[PDB]
Amino acid sequence: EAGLPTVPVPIPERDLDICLMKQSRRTVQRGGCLQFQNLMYRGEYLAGYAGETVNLRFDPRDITTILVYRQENNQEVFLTRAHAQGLETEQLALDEA
Amino acid sequence: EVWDYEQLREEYG
Amino acid sequence: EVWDYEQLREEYG
Amino acid sequence: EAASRRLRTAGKTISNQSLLQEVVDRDAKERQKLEQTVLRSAAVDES
Amino acid sequence: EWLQAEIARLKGKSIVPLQQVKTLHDWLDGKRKARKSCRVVGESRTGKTVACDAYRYRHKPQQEAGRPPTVPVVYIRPHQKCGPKDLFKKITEYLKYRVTKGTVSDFRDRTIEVLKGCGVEMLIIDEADRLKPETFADVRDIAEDLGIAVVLVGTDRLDAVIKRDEQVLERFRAHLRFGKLSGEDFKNTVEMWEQMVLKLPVSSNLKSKEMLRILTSATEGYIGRLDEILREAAIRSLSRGLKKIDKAVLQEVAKEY
Amino acid sequence: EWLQAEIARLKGKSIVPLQQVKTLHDWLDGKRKARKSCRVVGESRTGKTVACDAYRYRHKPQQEAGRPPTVPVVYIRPHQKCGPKDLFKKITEYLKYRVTKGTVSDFRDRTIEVLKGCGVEMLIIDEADRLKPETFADVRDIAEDLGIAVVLVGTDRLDAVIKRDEQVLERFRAHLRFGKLSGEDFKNTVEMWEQMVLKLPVSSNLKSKEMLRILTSATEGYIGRLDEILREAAIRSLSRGLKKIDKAVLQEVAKEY
DNA sequence: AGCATTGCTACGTCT
Ligand SMILES: Nc1ncnc2c1ncn2[C@@H]1O[C@H](COP(=O)(O)OP(=O)(O)OP(=O)(O)O)[C@@H](O)[C@H]1O
Ligand SMILES: Nc1ncnc2c1ncn2[C@@H]1O[C@H](COP(=O)(O)OP(=O)(O)OP(=O)(O)O)[C@@H](O)[C@H]1O
Ligand SMILES: [Mg+2]
Ligand SMILES: [Mg+2]
Repeated sequence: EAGLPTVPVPIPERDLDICLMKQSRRTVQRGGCLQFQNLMYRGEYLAGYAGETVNLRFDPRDITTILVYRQENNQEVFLTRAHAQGLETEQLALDEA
Repeated sequence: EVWDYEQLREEYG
Repeated sequence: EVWDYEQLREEYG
Repeated sequence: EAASRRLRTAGKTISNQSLLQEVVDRDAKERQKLEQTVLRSAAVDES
Repeated sequence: EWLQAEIARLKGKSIVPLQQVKTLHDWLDGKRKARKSCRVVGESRTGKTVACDAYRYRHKPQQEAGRPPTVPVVYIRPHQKCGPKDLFKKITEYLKYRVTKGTVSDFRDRTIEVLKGCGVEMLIIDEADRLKPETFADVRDIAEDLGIAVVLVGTDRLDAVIKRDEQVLERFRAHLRFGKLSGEDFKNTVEMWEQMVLKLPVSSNLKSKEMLRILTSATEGYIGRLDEILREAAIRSLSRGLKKIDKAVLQEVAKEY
Repeated sequence: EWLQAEIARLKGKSIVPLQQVKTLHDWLDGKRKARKSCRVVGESRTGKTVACDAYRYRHKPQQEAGRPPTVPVVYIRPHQKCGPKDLFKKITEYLKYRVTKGTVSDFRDRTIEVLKGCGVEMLIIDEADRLKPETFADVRDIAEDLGIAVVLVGTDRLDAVIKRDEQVLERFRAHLRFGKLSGEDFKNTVEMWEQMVLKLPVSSNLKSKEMLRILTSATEGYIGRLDEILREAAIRSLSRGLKKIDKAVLQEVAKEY
């Protein structure tokens, strides 16, 4: 407490849970839909885009949903959150899938 | 449309 | 109340 | 033994010829192969 | 009295035109057209029997005056350890013939005689895994000598039985797999049950995502679980004076599995 | 003399209306309405068989003039390694028919004939684990060809037999477990066995909390240990000329284990 | 047509 250079900023918990694991050099489909590790996915705003390289972030302990990212102006920018096709009544983990 | 198991027998008969 | 197997053999039997 | 365990995953009939057919192409290396081939290769000089 | 009639309705079974049933019916129409023998395989209570039963009611016998009936599809469920005379007796009795005591050869010839003339073109054998190994040779000869698409129905226990006989496996390789269902079509199927099957006076709203969760956990995608839970939940709720199925009863049922 | 008549009742068996039995009877009533096949499970001597017999008796055969009897509940216990013929024989004899000589096919057709018309609506199979693996197919055929709720009763030994056939497992999935008693329910039960069952000449006051340790250590909460202890002690007390179960007698009995 | 991405299998290599 006396040795830190100045009082650090206490970050929002959700921000580290945005610091999820990510996958890259994947592509969005030419539609409202997605894929990951033979799971198949839907996304609310993906239909505005043709098939293109995409980046995506996921909780390995809750692969029920993914956060999707785009490289706007050479910077990562949010596309949308996304879900497995029809999956809502239950939740899934990555290791068991 | 409903398809009652007894009506299938009645139709099949 | 309690019952006997031998009564039940006559009574229900 | 080991062929009989795994060959039933093919649904094959188990017989003299089918276990032979499961042996004649075992040339298709790993530790237990290394050990046994070396271990056999020691004794075969006996005459 | 209201209750006893509706309870007796719920106590009986019903049939619902699910996409799996529609898929099988088109597949069986292709096999029957081609005279292709095949097997239908899938886990218990996935609805194979109800689907095969609905297929024979859709292709009912045609009667013409003074002839034996034209019966394109014959459906049999063998008894356990069915021998050849048992099999022949099943087929001849389905075609509305009485068997006369005789040898296996006599039962065989009489069955072959009436499989012709009744114009049979598909034979569905439900739970074919009940067949003795020797009676599979008569099943194969029906498929080979006559122009009849034999359909074997069973669980993976059927696949175990036929893989033990090379000649049966190779004749019945073409197969359709029945699946358990989850998500969207499951949600539709739950909604279809409360719309078309339960018919309770007041809405149970089983479409509700939390109700779909507990049903997902208990039914585990088997249509024969989904039907039995809702029917049992209806009878309890109606008997307890409730116009509705609701979680207080539905989860008492769901915990029972 | 008095003492030999008390021994003659104390060596007998009786029925006590425990809340466990009541709970099963409400459940079996619900299954019998829905025709829901199910199972009753739980450790040995937990009271399952006595609870099933009590359900048979309260739903006894109803006579109708010149008709076969209406027998809503059939209870059977198979002999060990019960085959199909053994099953059919026990069902038909329970309905007060005589089996003739015949094939399994004759026995089956006769059993299905008398399961109809006698109006059977529940079949309880106690020691259901004694059924041969092949005869469950006939049990399953009864459950779905007729509107009969089949109740399989066994210990966890039955669940091993059931899970070896997924067609049985998926038909009898719904279950009720008889558990061991504890605490106030055990205390009330122990109180009942003094004041309803034994009805002994002088009280032992079995609400006593300390000696309840002696019972628990022998009894483990099994009713079929509890009912055994007190009859052993009472016969000894009345043989020894003791008007009560003394601690010296209870602990001596409870020490035989 | 063209590949192009997607989901496994090493063969290390390190704690
Ligand atoms: N299409 C359907 N419409 C309505 N109810 C259905 C349907 N399919 C299944 N059911 C319900 O599920 C139960 C089980 O279905 P079914 O008897 O067809 O199963 P199965 O696959 O033949 O089973 P098994 O392999 O155990 O013999 C039915 O008795 C009925 O209660
Ligand atoms: N409700 C009861 N009233 C009176 N005696 C009982 C009762 N339940 C159990 N018993 C006594 O305990 C014994 C065990 O009961 P029961 O035979 O019903 O158990 P079970 O669980 O069916 O046993 P198992 O699985 O070993 O065949 C009976 O023989 C009887 O002596
Ligand atoms: Mg079936
Ligand atoms: Mg018992």
